[PDB]
Amino acid sequence: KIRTSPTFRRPKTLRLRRQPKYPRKSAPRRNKLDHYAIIKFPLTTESAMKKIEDNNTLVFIVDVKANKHQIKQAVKKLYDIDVAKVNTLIRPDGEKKAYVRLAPDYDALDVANKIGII
Amino acid sequence: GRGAPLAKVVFRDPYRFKKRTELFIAAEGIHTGQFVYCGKKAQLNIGNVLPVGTMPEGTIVCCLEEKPGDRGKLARASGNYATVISHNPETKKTRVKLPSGSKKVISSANRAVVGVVAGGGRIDKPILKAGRAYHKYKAKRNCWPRVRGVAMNP
Amino acid sequence: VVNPLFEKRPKNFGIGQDIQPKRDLTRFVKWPRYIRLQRQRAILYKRLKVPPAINQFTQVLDRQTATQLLKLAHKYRPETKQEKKQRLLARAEKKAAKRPPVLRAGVNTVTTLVENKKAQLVVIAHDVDPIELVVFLPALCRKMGVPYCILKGKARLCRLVHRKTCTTVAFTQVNSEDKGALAKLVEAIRTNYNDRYDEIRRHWGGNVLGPKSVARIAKLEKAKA
RNA sequence: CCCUCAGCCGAUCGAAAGGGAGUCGGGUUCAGAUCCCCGAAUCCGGAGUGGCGGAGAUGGGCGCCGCGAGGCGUCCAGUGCG
RNA sequence: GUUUUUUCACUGACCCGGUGAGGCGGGGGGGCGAGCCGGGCUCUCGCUUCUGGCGCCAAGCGCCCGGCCGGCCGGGCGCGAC
Repeated sequence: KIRTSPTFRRPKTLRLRRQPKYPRKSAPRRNKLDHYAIIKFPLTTESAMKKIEDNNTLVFIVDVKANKHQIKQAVKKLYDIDVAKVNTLIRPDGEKKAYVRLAPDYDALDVANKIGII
Repeated sequence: GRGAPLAKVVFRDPYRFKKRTELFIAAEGIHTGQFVYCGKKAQLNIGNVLPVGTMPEGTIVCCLEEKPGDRGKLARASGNYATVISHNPETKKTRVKLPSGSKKVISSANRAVVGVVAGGGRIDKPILKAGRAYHKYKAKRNCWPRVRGVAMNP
Repeated sequence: VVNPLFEKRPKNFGIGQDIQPKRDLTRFVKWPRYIRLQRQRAILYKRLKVPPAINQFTQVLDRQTATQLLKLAHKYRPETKQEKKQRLLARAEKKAAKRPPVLRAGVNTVTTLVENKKAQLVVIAHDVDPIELVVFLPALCRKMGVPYCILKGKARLCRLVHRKTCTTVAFTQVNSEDKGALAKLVEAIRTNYNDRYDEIRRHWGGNVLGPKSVARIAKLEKAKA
């Protein structure tokens, strides 16, 4: 029992885990940025349809809170598709627009018809 | 902002495998690669630190402590020296003449580097140009262009 | 059998030579602010000129007698809070179908039976946290002719009862076969405390300088001889 | 968990000109490009039972079988070379 | 004794400086010089000045401590460092 330093450091006391008697909130918050909530509607513009037929990419207006990862999961789940990459820009309207390019197994123009944009 | 050169003196810690570096006020004759020896049993040549109780009368020292363990306060502007007058081995008080001419009594166990401070006689060359004065005081503080009171308003 | 590659290596731990070892620094530690407080509270109590009313609590009962006293005290305990219920189990055999001597605990209910001539021996703890609670009971017990002793540890005297601490503990009565043990206690305690009372009252404690201030005085004393 | 080990010594904020790894050429729009397209690279982070080579690292001294290679058992070295 | 009634100095409130609050004040086996005939004594030191190297996480000595099979492997504790 030898003090080799002229300093007194606070002894490392134990700190227990929480085992709470009741949960603060009754139910977990059901998620509101789901697949349908995240993809609002496709753009049907001159540009968008020109992008569809020339670059093999869809143009959606996307919920402003959403990541590229959440978009890429959503379109895959909502259209039975595969995505090369997603590129997002926030417009001067205060709404996101997500260019979802498809992997070459799927044609944008084949998918545009069945979702109902032409 | 200062006249005298400093000196980065590397000692080795007696207690752990560190190395300590202290900035000193350089005495005229300190060079790089020189050994300096600090404490009681250290010898009396220029650059060494030893208490003013353990050195003869007429020892020209500089960077002299005023209270024992305050790390040196008196005689540390460029080309200054606080010479030792006499001792009092009982009660342990040593007279020292200071750069002004004041002869103060100090507690005899307090340390000082031997020899006069480096960068001496630098108040001999004339500034000549207001620009040199500007460039001097710009390193120190906002004090230079002194407006004399008599020109100012009441 | 003696391997010639095993070699003795000396460490010269003199000034400016070798890195010093890991020795005990329990003396030069910068302690927390509370440890430093309670330590140089115990130093103040040795330097300062302490009055005999406070100081009289540092003349404490000896180890030999205190063991004999707590051996006697251990038979006349108050009942535990769980001991009380099995006495109420023993109610119904006449009800649904003469009280023993204990130690009178606390200061108020010992003070009221020192003034009343109802205490045969009064035990006081030496270490009451505010001392104003207990300062007077020496005077009371002496004046009213009650034999009293001062023990170390209110924690020890509170373990007689079934609580943490208890400042004062009195013997109001004992049984016929345990009369003799109380009799031989009061003899050696009443000769010790109650009869030395003109001596105790004029005896100032403390006023002892530090060991290196004493050792400087002793050097100055043998410097003129 | 509990044992052994730990100085920098000040939370936090402060630069779209300071510090700060790594993308460039051609084409493409009515309006955007070092960002889209085509084609060449590249920096950081990771890999679950570790995905492939190369490196460590395959000498030296023996003894039988042997036409010699070379094999078979033994006994020493090897955390790379000029 | 309890005040009153003057100079020297005491530490303990209070103040300043230092530091990662690291060796303070006594004594003591220990070492040089002081002195009586192995004996016990007052003081002085406490291990590094020839060079622009290297210096930590112990060497050595002493006592026990689980197995496996008084012979078969690695740990703790002092002095070292009063």
